[PDB]
Amino acid sequence: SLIVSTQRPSELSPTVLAMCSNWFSLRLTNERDLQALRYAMESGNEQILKQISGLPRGDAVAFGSAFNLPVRISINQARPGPKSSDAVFSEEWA
Amino acid sequence: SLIVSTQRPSELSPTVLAMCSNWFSLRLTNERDLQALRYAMESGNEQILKQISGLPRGDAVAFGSAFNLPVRISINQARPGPKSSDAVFSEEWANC
Repeated sequence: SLIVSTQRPSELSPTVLAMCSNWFSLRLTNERDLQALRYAMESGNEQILKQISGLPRGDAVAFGSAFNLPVRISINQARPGPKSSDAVFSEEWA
Repeated sequence: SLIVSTQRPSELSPTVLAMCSNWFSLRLTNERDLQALRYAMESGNEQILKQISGLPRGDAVAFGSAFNLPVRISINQARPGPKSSDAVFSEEWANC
């Protein structure tokens, strides 16, 4: 199998990009990215691709062989949540 | 008698499609896969391509020389059936 987590699908070949079973997707910003993914879409419709641009954090769109019809899911809370972050920079100058 | 096959007919000559009679197609969801089908056929019918994008499981659309007019077919199961299924991963991960 393959798992590609890209930043700019607008510069990807749709043929290689569109050979998976079921997908997940949070916010995707660039309009060209959405257009390329739309051209690289093999199981879905164009009505749900128009609301990926403004999905808030924690709200995902799922569609595939395990779902009868596409759904907009609000994923549950993070326990334990992410903790990794950069160091506080106030200490460096004093 | 030939069989030309293309699920992406945009990158092919419409003369391949306009000089042929019979076709078979189940549900197919893609907007750019119908340009050759849109152009090749002569004037007289264009509204019958909308429903090819919502056919339920087991339904198919067939049209060609063998049929007087396009018709929607519900195909019966073949007995004995094809292969059972692919691999099941429930048994492999039952080790937990």
